[PDB]
Amino acid sequence: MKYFLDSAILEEIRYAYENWAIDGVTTNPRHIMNSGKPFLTVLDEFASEFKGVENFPISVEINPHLDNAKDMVEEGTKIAKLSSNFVIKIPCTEPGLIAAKEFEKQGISTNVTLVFSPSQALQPARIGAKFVSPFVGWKENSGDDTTYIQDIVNIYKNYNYNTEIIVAALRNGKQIVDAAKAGAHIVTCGFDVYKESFQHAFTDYGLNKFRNAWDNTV
Amino acid sequence: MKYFLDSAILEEIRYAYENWAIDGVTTNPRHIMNSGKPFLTVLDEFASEFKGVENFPISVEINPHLDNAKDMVEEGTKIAKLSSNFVIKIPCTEPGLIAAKEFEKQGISTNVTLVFSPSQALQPARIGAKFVSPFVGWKENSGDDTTYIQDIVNIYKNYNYNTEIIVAALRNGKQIVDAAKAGAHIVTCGFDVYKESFQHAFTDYGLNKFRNAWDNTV
Amino acid sequence: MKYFLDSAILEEIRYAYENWAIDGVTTNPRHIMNSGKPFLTVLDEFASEFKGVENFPISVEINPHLDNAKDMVEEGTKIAKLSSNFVIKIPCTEPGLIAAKEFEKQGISTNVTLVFSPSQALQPARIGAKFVSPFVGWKENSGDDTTYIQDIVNIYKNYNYNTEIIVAALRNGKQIVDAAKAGAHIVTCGFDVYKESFQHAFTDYGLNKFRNAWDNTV
Amino acid sequence: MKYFLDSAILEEIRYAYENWAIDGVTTNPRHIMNSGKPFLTVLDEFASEFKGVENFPISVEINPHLDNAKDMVEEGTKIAKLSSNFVIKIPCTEPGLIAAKEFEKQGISTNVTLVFSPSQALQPARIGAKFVSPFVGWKENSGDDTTYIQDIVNIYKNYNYNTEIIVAALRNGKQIVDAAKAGAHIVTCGFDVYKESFQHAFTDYGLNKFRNAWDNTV
Amino acid sequence: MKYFLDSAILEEIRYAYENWAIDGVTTNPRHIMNSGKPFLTVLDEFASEFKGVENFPISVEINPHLDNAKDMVEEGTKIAKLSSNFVIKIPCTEPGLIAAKEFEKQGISTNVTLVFSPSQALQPARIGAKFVSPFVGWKENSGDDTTYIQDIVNIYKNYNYNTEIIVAALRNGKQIVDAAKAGAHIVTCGFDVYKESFQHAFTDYGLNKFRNAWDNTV
Amino acid sequence: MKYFLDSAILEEIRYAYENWAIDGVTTNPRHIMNSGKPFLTVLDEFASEFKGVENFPISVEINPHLDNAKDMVEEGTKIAKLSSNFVIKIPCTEPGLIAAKEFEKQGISTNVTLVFSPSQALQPARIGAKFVSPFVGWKENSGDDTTYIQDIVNIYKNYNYNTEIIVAALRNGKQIVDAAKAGAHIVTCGFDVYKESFQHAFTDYGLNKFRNAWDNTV
Amino acid sequence: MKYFLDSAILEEIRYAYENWAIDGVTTNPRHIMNSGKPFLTVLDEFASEFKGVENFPISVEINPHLDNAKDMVEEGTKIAKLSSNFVIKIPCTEPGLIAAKEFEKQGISTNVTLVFSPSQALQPARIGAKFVSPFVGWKENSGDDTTYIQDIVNIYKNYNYNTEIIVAALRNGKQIVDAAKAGAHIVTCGFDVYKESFQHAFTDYGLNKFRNAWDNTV
Amino acid sequence: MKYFLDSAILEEIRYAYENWAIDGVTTNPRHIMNSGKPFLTVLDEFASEFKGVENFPISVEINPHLDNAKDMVEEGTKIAKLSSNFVIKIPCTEPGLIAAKEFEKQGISTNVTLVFSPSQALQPARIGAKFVSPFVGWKENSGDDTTYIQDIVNIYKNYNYNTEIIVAALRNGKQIVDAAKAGAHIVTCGFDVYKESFQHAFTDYGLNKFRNAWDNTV
Amino acid sequence: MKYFLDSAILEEIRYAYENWAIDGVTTNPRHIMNSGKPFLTVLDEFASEFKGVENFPISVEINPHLDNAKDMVEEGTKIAKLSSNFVIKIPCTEPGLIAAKEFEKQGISTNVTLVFSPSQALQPARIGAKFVSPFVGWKENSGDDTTYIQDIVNIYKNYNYNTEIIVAALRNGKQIVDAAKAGAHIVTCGFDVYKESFQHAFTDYGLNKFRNAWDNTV
Repeated sequence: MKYFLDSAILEEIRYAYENWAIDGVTTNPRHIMNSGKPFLTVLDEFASEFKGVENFPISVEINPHLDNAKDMVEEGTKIAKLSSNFVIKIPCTEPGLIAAKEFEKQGISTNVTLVFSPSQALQPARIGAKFVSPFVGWKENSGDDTTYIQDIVNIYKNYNYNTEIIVAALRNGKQIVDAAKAGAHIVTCGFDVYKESFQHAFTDYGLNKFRNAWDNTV
Repeated sequence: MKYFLDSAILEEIRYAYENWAIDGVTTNPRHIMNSGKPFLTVLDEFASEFKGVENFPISVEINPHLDNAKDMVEEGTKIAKLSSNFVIKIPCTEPGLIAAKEFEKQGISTNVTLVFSPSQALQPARIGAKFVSPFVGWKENSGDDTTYIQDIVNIYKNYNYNTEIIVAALRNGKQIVDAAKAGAHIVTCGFDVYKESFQHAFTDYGLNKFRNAWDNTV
Repeated sequence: MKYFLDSAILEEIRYAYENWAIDGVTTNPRHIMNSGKPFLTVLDEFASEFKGVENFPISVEINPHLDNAKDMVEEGTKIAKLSSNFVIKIPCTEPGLIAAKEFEKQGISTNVTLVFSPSQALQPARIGAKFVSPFVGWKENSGDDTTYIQDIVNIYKNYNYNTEIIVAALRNGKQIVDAAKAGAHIVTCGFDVYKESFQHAFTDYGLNKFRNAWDNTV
Repeated sequence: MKYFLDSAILEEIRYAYENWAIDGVTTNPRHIMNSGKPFLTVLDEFASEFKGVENFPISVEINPHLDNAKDMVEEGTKIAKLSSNFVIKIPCTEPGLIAAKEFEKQGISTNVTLVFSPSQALQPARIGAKFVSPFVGWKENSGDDTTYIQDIVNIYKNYNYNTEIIVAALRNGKQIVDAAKAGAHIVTCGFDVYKESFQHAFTDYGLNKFRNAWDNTV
Repeated sequence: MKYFLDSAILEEIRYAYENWAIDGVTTNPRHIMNSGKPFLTVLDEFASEFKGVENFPISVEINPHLDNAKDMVEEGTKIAKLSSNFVIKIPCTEPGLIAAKEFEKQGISTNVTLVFSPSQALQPARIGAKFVSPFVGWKENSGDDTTYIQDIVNIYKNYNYNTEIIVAALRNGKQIVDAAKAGAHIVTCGFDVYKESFQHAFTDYGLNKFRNAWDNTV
Repeated sequence: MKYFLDSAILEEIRYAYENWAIDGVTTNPRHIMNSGKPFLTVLDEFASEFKGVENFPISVEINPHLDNAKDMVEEGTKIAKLSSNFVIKIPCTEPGLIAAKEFEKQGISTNVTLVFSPSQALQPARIGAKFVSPFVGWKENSGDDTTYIQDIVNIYKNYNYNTEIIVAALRNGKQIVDAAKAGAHIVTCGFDVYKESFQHAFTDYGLNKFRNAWDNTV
Repeated sequence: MKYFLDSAILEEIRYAYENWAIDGVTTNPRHIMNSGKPFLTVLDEFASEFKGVENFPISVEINPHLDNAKDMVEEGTKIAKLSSNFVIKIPCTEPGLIAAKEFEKQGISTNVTLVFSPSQALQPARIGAKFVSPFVGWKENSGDDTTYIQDIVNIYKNYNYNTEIIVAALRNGKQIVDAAKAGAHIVTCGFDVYKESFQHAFTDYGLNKFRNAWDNTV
Repeated sequence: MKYFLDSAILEEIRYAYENWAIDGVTTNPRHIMNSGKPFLTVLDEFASEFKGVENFPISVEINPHLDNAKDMVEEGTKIAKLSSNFVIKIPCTEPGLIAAKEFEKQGISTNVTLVFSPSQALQPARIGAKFVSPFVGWKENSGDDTTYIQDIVNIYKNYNYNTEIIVAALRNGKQIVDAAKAGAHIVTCGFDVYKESFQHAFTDYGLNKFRNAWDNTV
Repeated sequence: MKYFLDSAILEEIRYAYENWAIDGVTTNPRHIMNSGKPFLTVLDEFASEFKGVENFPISVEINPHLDNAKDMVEEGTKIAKLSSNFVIKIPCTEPGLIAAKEFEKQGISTNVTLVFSPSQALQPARIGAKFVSPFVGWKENSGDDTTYIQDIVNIYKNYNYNTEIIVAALRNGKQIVDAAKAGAHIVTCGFDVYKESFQHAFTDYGLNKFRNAWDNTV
């Protein structure tokens, strides 16, 4: 399973890469907004930080106001020319799946994002998208279940698709264990979701019992 | 999974082929009727539109009044001589499965249509039909379930049959996700069923949140 | 099970009431639009057609542009004063569930519509809404499953709620059989969905066999 | 469970009533055809045979060529006036469910027959039909499963319907055990299906072992 | 659950009644054969042993060569006149279910035996048999499973039948636990099957551990 | 899946071979009886009809009165010398499984028939029988289920047995779909069971809709 | 659910009764051995400690060497005369179930212990034992599962038995949660099994987070 | 599946080897006791009967009183030197699994018997025992289920163990079908369990129908 | 399956290695405390006892008070230099998974212990830990289930991880059978848990029956 840091903060991207062995980084217009830095700045920093690093995908969403596939291809071609690690993130919309097919034909890796059904996930796979990001957290906040994730994993496998599934909007380590149990390729999560997922109360209860024993021993 | 456009309109066949990457086109006497054009005209246009295109099957149903396998073989041989992309569609009837066996022996690809049970689907497979079209929508309109589709997929697989299953009469993207979850080879659907299957409300709710963030960012 | 005609056409409402024993009528801004008649006209006709008829609920949606619960209560109080059979249909929105609670406190029957999750269905029940309309067809068109309907039925039953569930956006008789198998109180469907649900090919195949026998008999 | 003899032969109806305790008799235009006697004759014999017998329903199908509910009501009123044991059998068709509602309103018991889906079974229940006959054998002969029978039983029970389900077209005692396991009220079967259902090879193997023991005993 | 001793030996019937609280006794032509005593003798002893005992059913099979219901009714009426505890055991055969219906109409308790299917068990219930004995051991010896027992229990319960099910041919206490888990009313077993069913190795292993402790204690 | 015609009539064997592509023919003493022709005559006709045809097994049962394995081997050796397509059918009896082992050792193909349990099916496999015929229809007529067929298929597969399973006594196309869903190698059925299995009412309802469209089209 | 302390130490019986609200106390020859006190002494202390306490059962096992039901009845009558809270514990053995039936007939409450199967549990219920103790821990130590406990609970319930089930040999709180999920009446456990069952690491992790907050608050 | 005759009688071992193709023979101190012949005699006969026969394992249990692994190795080495077909049967006890490890290291095939849990079966596999005999009948006689057999088969398979599982204490052909459905390698049964497993009542009912037809045929 | 002795006592490690074929030894600060010997002494003895033994992993936990990954790497490098059989055991904590990644990069085998969730188990696998020890007993003592073990096994397998799972805190042989049924690589248990797992009461009951037979035999 790959662990992609869903963050636009380079202090958290640097830490997770050196200590948690993250395999990539995903960003959205909301994360770059919370960065405080301007978009092009965040990109320049990400391009230099991982200049040589190979096999480190950095998903970067194009202008969300774009409505024409041709305007999404001109904007994503420019962003993709800034670093070989950059993967253009395109919304699962009529003009975003037409633009993702043209991009993939020109050899520009694309991450069809905002997919909330297995029918919206199959077309990105039929056009050779490098990544497809099915969202979980958003649907749950509205009281909807998310075992459409297993369907996408099973469909992708049954039809031998190379598109890698990035379960997104993950909020806890139990949802990371649900994606892993399904067979999802990658899971994108914030720095704190990953930190807490590596911590249990019984590990602290157990370490106190072992610390008491060590002390009562020569 | 293959996406065959269930349409006889060449404006929708041209669009779906260039933007959605459809893998084929299926037609029935009802779709050619709604075309407005005469049958032979629709065929001439389809033959020229995809003259060179290879691996683009165009299922064309013969006279539905035909009742003798010999009259169905003389009519389907003529239609098949109009284009190498044409696949003769024959009803699953005593004289339609005798005519589909003779056709397949002469090397004319056949699509045994109007199959509504796994027992009606097995004979088309025992005679080497190129395609078998199990219908879903019709049975549902009368209050009948359609998990006989999984049976056909499982039987075809267990006995290593080459016949490709084309789930037909699909009306929504959830039925396209049911066919994909079963392992069906192809799904034939109208242009609008495919368009809506690529669209979700949460993609629009998500694009508004990302459009607000992009705006509140330098 | 109750059969509510999802139509604003009084030729279809009159027929279904006299021949199919419909138990009510649901309408939305889209059905009144397709009526061709102006809204207030459709209402006057519905009010006179069922002037005396008791226990015949006629769900009528208020202005969809309304955004304040107070503006939705002033508009729905006026519509409700036009007939005792009228049930104000309100969208499941913050200001639509505040307006549905005030309406129900004043004794005006309300039908909280556009519910697409069991969490959105529970609040309408916690405020004493007369009806809650969970939509099926829309979610399916986008490739989403709808067994959240059983959850709502089970929750409503477990907590002894009086709110009656009206499964909406039904498109076939198999979806009417799914709602009945779940235990939904009412199912709202168009005139043609109900007509086809009462017809099977095997009834026609069987009637031909019985018509041949009757003829070969004195 | 009730055992209704699906026969128009009075030698088999007389035997089954005196030895098997049949609870009723169902007939169709095909069984009266195989009787050899003319229809009105079969009816006169059935009317006299069970003149006084109470609680012995005798389902009799009206002219299968009838297409108007008014012509089906004039024909079934005449047949019903021939004996108080006669139950008018009407096909599940638009004009047959309109005629079954008028009949039930006039107090004439009706058996809505040729039902092959749970959606076609629910309307007969919504109009107060005395009996609804879901067919099994016919659908199976075409390779279709029949666990729509459990759905009808469950729906009827969930909504407290009084209509009694008569599983029809039964061909073996295992299908009688399937109907009983579902909770069907009545099962209609031919004389030979009932005879064989009461016989097992292990009963004969066991009776030979007990006959040998009896002989080797004083 | 009732425990009926499947034996014709009065040393085992006397012991099981005073120590195991057996609720009845079932016999077959094979058990009376192994008794060594002549049939009428075994009956006289059983009649005197339980002369006053009430609610102690003693199932006694009539001549297994009998083939006419009238000859089975004359033979079973004589046997039934020998003791009020005697229950005539009749094979599940055409002439044995006709004879069991006449017997039950005259108030003579009957135990329709040699039933090996749930279809053969339903008719005995439709005629008011006091007991129905579904056999298990015989079918298993030939490699057949026996979860038709649960079907009979469920059918009997669903249709509120008073007939009590006596699971017969039981050979081990696990088959007694299978009948109890199903809900069977009575289980008939040989003396040794009951003795071993009350004994476990872990009870002896446990009693040795408790005997060692008792000894190492004042 | 192989389709073996369970018939001794050469008009039906000739038709099914030329139009349905039957893969073999099974016969029993009852089918040769209904042929009207004497046994040796039926055999001579079958031997000439398929003189050269290879891979066309013709199962022929030996004298059913035979009780010694040596008398069954002398009778089946003679029948097998009449044609290379003939497969000696032997009953699953002590002397029939001893005779089937000797036959298979001499290279005479055998079809161990009348198998009604998975324990009776395993021995035929342990002796290298070419075919094992588990019967379904007979057990069902007595109210018994038949999912012992899946057990035999699973056992045969788990232990890599070459014996081919011929599900016999099939009466409908749903039982042919049950055998195919299990993984049975061959299914033997009468000519009419195969004809009806290839026909559905919805194919006729669909062909009428397509015939109306063709007519309303130039 | 009742919580019976499986202990013969009165410091732990006194604590659990005043702080955990134990509903009873079970003892075995092994627990009295580990008490250090002589048996009769432990009994005198238990008799005085709960002299007046009503509804506080104190299970006390008789001499484990006893082999005759008459010697077990003379020993258990004496022990039962020492306190009205004492319940004679008898092993599930031929002579222990004969002695438990005589005891229950004289009105002396009995706890048939060392039961390791649902067949050994049913007889104690057929003789009116006050308690039946199915052991879990012992069987598990040898690698055996224990979902025979649910069978006993279900059987007891299906046949309306008053005998109360005391799941014994419990070693952890997950086994206490398994007995409660099954529906067992009582669970007997050692003092430490109960203490740890009331403690979780996440309660300590949570109390540290709440202790930090309380401190950073006025 | 292998069929090992659980017998010490050479008339039954000779018959089963020549007619049923048994693949081996298992014996226990109880079967040699019932032989009537002295142990060493039974061994001499078995050694000569199968002197040359290869791949015919003959399991022979050593002195059951042995308590030291060294005394079990000296006794089993002597027995193993009497024939190359002999496989030393050792009980699953601390000193029997230490002796089975030493035996297997010296190349003496061992059959660790009296295994009644999957935990007792895993150690025999961890030491390279040639055979492990999990007992079924004994546990069932005490009311215990035996689906620990599937666990052993699954564990053995998951960890690629070569030890062959011999399901023992089998009493009917349904238990032979349970072992085969699990995937057990061998099943050991008495001569009569195997004979009855090859016989069904429906084979005799079917042979009577075929004998009547043969007679009514020229 | 590997059997690792969870003990720091060399009398039990020596016995289990020579008689039970243990494949390794795991220790924790609590086991070294109960050893009585000082830590460095236990290590020197373990280093000499298995000086040459290859493939015998000896898991040794570092100072439990360590809180910095750099202090855990300096302490575990020293311990690892004492023997090539030693595997540094590190707690699943932020600084323990950073230290386990550095250790594994330097070629020092690590056993990430105190893992109580499948999310805490995945990171140890993403950093190439040699072993991951998921604890069972502790969670159960607090009333928590442990089928997160199957999740870890399935995740490890789905993503082809080489990390070997050591199910720890095992207290009975049924928990050893649960780990084996899941597919866990190793199970660590105390000497007594392993001894009892190899013993069953039915083996002693069976050995008494075989000892009685041997005696009644020449």
